[PDB]
Amino acid sequence: SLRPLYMDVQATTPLDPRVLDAMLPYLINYYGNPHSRTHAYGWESEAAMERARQQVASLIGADPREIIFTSGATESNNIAIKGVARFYRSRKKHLITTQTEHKCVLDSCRSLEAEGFQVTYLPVQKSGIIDLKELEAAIQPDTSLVSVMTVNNEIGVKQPIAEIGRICSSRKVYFHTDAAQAVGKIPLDVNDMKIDLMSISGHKIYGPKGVGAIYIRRRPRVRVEALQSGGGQERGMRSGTVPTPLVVGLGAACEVAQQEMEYDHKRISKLSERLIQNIMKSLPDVVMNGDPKHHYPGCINLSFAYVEGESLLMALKDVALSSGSACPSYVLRAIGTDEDLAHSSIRFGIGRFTTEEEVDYTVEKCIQHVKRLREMSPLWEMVQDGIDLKSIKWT
Amino acid sequence: SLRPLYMDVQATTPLDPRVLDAMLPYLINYYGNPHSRTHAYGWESEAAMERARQQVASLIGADPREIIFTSGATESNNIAIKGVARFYRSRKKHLITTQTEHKCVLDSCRSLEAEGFQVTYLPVQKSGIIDLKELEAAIQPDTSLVSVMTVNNEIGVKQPIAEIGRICSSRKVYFHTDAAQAVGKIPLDVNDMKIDLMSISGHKIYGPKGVGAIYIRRRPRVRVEALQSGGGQERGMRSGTVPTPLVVGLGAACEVAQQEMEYDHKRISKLSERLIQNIMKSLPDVVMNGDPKHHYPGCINLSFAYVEGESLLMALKDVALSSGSACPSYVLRAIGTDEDLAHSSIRFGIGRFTTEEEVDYTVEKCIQHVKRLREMSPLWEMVQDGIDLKSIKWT
Amino acid sequence: TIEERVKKIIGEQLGVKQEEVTNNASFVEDLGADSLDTVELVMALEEEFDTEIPDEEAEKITTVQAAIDYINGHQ
Amino acid sequence: TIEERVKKIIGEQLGVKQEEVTNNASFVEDLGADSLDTVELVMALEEEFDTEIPDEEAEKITTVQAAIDYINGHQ
Amino acid sequence: AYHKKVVDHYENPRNVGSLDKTSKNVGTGLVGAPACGDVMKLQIQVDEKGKIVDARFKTFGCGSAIASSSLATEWVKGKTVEEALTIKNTDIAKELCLPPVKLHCSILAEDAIKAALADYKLKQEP
Amino acid sequence: AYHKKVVDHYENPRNVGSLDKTSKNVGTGLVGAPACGDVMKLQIQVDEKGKIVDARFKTFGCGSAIASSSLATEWVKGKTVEEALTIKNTDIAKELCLPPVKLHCSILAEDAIKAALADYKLKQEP
Amino acid sequence: AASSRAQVLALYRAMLRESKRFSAYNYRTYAVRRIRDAFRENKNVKDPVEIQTLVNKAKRDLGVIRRQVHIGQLYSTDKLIIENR
Amino acid sequence: AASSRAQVLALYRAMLRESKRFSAYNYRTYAVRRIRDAFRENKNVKDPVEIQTLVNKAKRDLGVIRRQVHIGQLYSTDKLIIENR
Ligand SMILES: *P(=O)(O)OCC(C)(C)[C@@H](O)C(=O)NCCC(=O)NCCSC(=O)CCCCCCCCCCC
Ligand SMILES: *P(=O)(O)OCC(C)(C)[C@@H](O)C(=O)NCCC(=O)NCCSC(=O)CCCCCCCCCCC
Ligand SMILES: O=C(O)CN(CCN(CC(=O)O)CC(=O)O)CC(=O)O
Ligand SMILES: O=C(O)CN(CCN(CC(=O)O)CC(=O)O)CC(=O)O
Ligand SMILES: *Cc1c(COP(=O)(O)O)cnc(C)c1O
Ligand SMILES: *Cc1c(COP(=O)(O)O)cnc(C)c1O
Repeated sequence: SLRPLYMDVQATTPLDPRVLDAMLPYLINYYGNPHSRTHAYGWESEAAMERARQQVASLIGADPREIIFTSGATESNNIAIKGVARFYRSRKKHLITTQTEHKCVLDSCRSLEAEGFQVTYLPVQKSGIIDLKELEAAIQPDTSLVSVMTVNNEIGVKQPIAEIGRICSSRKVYFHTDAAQAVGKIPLDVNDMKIDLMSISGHKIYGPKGVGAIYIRRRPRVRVEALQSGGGQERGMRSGTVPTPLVVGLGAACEVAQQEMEYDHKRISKLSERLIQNIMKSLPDVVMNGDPKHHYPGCINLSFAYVEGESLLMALKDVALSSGSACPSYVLRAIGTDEDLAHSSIRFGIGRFTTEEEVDYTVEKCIQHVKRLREMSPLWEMVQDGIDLKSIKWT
Repeated sequence: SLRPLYMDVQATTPLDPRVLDAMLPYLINYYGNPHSRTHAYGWESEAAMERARQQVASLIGADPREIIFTSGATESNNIAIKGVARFYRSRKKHLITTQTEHKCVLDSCRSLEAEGFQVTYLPVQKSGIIDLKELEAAIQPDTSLVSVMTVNNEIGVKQPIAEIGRICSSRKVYFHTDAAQAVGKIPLDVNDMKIDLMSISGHKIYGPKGVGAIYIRRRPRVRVEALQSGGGQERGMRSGTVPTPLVVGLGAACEVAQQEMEYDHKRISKLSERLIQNIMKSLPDVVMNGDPKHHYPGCINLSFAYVEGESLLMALKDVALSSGSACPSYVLRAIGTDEDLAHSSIRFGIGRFTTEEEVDYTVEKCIQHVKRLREMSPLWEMVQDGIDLKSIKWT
Repeated sequence: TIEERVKKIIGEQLGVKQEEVTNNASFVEDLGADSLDTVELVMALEEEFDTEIPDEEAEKITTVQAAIDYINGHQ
Repeated sequence: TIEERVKKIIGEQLGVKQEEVTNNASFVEDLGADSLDTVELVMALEEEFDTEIPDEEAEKITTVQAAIDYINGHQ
Repeated sequence: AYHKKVVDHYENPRNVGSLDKTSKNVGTGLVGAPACGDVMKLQIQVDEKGKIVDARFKTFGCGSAIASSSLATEWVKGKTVEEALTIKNTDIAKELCLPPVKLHCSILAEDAIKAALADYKLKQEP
Repeated sequence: AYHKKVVDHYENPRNVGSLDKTSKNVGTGLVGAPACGDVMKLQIQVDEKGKIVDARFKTFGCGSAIASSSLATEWVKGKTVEEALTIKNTDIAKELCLPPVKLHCSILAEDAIKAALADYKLKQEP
Repeated sequence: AASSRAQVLALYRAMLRESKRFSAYNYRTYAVRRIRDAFRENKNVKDPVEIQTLVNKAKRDLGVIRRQVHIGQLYSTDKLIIENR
Repeated sequence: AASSRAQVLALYRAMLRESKRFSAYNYRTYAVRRIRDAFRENKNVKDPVEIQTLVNKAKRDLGVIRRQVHIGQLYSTDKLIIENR
């Protein structure tokens, strides 16, 4: 039967055809191991790997020697957080992060707390943004690392990465950012932002799944204890066979994004404004989660009061969306969303290939089915009869 | 210009066209995240992931619930060795492995020795095979894990996996095998061999790079502490996004190998005998490294006395081969090879797509260039004049 | 809805009121088209009338009536 | 090396000495071919003489002389 | 959300609505909590012989909650009050083929039946 | 192994061979060790005016070792013994574009020149 | 010397015609829109070297479109809900 | 009812003809050899259900060969040294 519209780009993206085109030769005749040093299959694969490394470096303003390939931003987040913590553990035992980070950062930090490290999970404002002055105050003499993500995967809000870099640089604390939802989307420059480590995911930027990278600053030198033991590939930081076709795809996705970022941001901004404005002018009690003043337009998280989010996703049977989603939501809890409204939130994703027709269809169906589910809702019935839900003794 | 013959399958394999055909739909229109639970892109990707899990399980005799997808056998080896050691560290601090294991097993064990664990690196016989009675003697009351690889990546020799399983099962010690060079090549059955953990690499079996699996026995339950923190994918054992196209390719490669194993083994055995016999009948002082009675025929490691191996690889300019290679060799040292002969060894790989014409060309060029390099060699000149090299005071 | 669906296509493509799409009008000189627009306009006529317009014929379709005449002469 | 390169192809394909590849011989009845062999033999004649042999002609090429005759009649 | 049997109760709604809470022959059950993501209102209408002759529901909750409460509402019709008391969460789950992570939906729907029946019974004591 | 300049000394060999070790005008240098993977034999022939008029080499070693020793053998011809003493490992490496992991090859080739020259000088003392 | 305008208008027609053959809605609609927007954006470039660079990039992208249209036809799937109504 | 022998001999010719179009030496030589060996190996199967299964597998593999031959032509490379001499 006919397929649903894809409006779920923060979970993953389709491959850009330019990226699959760049990868295919390595899946067909250039199948050598990039670490085979004694023959042309190895030489050509190594050369493709190094070209891709330069493409990743160029997008973020790095030197290629600072780019380490990984299997995804999950692995990159583990290397940055556990790798820095373990390296400086003789002198430093404290790390700082936020309450709205992706699960791999939070669970890496939890694992370190079981290893005897101290972790401060900073709260965020209701905007979703951290308080820079609270970050400054939390830094201790034995703080080794601050980790704050560039763009949030559930609500799309942008942390003040350059200002955090200023704070960390000035105190000689390493600064990591999980940039998986920001890379090729908003400008990133590791020197202007004073970043020491950065996580990158290929499948969030029209590249293939199974690949990512970690930027590790070389001047001033950032030290990381490697997590994956082996023969010393990737400068000893990530042993194992570098998967040439996937890293070719990651580099191609980075080069395409470097060229298309401004065009996409203009187009996605317009579609995002259209979606939010046309839903809000047609439905009462719709709230955007996250501050629109510091927000990436392709990730739109709205609450529809009196309707539960999973039932709305079921109702929108021909649109692929997500709810309380990591790429009862802990991110919505952290920004102070009422628990019932957090059960009423949906995430809409707009990306490089989204059309105005898809946005308009999604808007029209959302308006129709929010009204339908409200007509089925006992909470809407009670408020329509003037009952204050905050006065009921539930269960 | 014209391309060299690929005779280096232990470093990596080309993709089987059947495997690339199975992967392509997931690189073009089935690009959903297998963890997206609320829409058809996710459902179809999840279903493809679970079908691939069953294909891997069927090849090794496992239940699909015992298959965890990883980025490669390097990661699988780290999970098995560090994961078991860390889980049982309250009661057990000793692990056993061998001196000829791949670098990821050896370096994982070295990292654990720095964590305060005790590791016995068993020696092997001159055949390359371990002494089963020496293994039995090395097991201590606090031994948590034995790790011994099924097929060696440099010399191709087969360890007595079923007999090691008997030993470990009877002592309630977990048994891991790195099967990266054995899976889809020789029969593997986890219950008949009494295996508790097994590492699998997709790119050694005509599958894509960047993917692997680890078998973790569920009855009796084997416990492993996870290494990659995150949202709990793969039953909490390997967090991160499962890369649907790559795991589809791994499952397809396993199903194709299950169907082609007997045909390939017969064909590769014949080509391997041809290569070894025709080189040895035409050149003096050629020695096979590893016992031919316990050996996988597709991996042939020979020494050519009086010629250095890298110069022979350079001379064989149109054949892709490798020397002192991990998929002065520590494996050759461990089997007692004289250091000079270990500098004289080459690895030839014969796989599913190798032709008799390629074997004959390689043999003919090897004979020609060993003779040429011997005519350039001062060591050959000295032996031809009756000098005993073992009587010279070198440097 | 005669074959002066041609006029509807020209007006839509060039952002010109149906009133100003006169039979004598040149796309470039009279309706403000550039040559990117006229490539697109020819393709839009190919699409609407399920017809192929090769380069030597496309080069002659420079006015409303030339478009009308071509489509009438090709079923 | 006349067009009785046809005999060389038949002998090679069917493992039969050139002496036993007589003009009157049927591939199946006289030279021990099965129908997998005769598919391959027809393709080998197509390859050697750069000629296409479609199914209704291939079905009639069942003897050495029928092969010889077909190739002589197709340049 | 996915199961055809569950989605049917949303795409083809039946008995959605309200009954008169002031009636001595209406029982109203309101169970769950907005903060838990599932609130079910189930109302039953009982004739003077004790037979349930009609029922209505409204639910805030996932598709499986809507289907569980919708199915409960269909199932109580034509049953006596004592009969309806024997509808089990496990029958609702079986009918809808609920996976284990959604079994709490069939439990809440059974709680809604019993709260409606209890409310009706309270009203009959005079 | 890869560099065109290195491979040339194997594909197009020159001066491979031996000179008469018993000659008072031949110096023989044998340096390196089989266990280290690199053994170079370099022989020089010197005329009665002290000019090196011919040279030969044999080498067991990787392509860069063969090229380094082959180039040394070409370079000593036409040089006086004192001139040949000033050939440096760094000139050999530069000519062949050796990467750092192969610089030890140019060092051994310089050692071979000096061992051959030293052997010749020893022979002239009577 | 080749005519930059003739290359440009020939490439524009060819790229749009080939992009319309993408089986997948999201690649087809993106490629057609992107081509229209890029040629219009670059209409007033005057430097002949820069024009030549843009033409060479377009020729490269036409090869990509041709191959990826073919691959997408070999592995096609159902249409999207909105391609009906 | 379809003739199993006619399907089999038609598929054998078609699979061999298509496999000979593989641009890459190692896929071409493997596919031709494997097809010859598999049909010969299965020559004496007598169970009509098992024959039908094998025929269906061959039809599936002919689709794979067709697509992978085309993909390998779109992304072809130089020949191997031994394809010269
Ligand atoms: P007409 O009005 O007579 O003339 C129009 C032109 C453009 C020819 C005229 O204005 C002119 O000559 N301008 C000079 C500058 C110029 O030539 N600009 C065009 C250069 S080519 C170009 O810009 C191509 C950009 C390629 C975009 C491809 C995007 C593909 C995406 C595919 C993804 C899968
Ligand atoms: P002829 O002698 O009249 O008849 C020959 C046949 C085989 C038709 C005759 O013997 C017969 O009818 N036998 C009955 C059994 C039978 O039909 N066997 C054949 C079944 S089909 C088969 O075996 C196909 C196997 C497919 C192999 C494909 C390998 C592809 C690899 C590609 C990789 C990229
Ligand atoms: O040019 C475009 O933007 C896309 N399409 C039209 C896209 N269609 C979908 C379809 O034709 O099935 C739009 C739609 O129906 O929504 C051109 C073409 O069909 O060749
Ligand atoms: O059928 C086969 O086994 C392969 N080839 C022949 C393989 N050739 C290589 C070539 O034709 O370039 C063999 C060779 O030259 O080594 C058939 C074909 O060319 O269509
Ligand atoms: C997707 C994502 C990740 C994980 O990336 P993978 O490449 O899937 O491992 C990490 N952080 C954020 C913010 C993400 O959106
Ligand atoms: C190749 C190989 C590995 C590593 O596998 P990857 O999938 O490349 O990480 C491990 N063990 C052996 C024996 C190998 O040959």
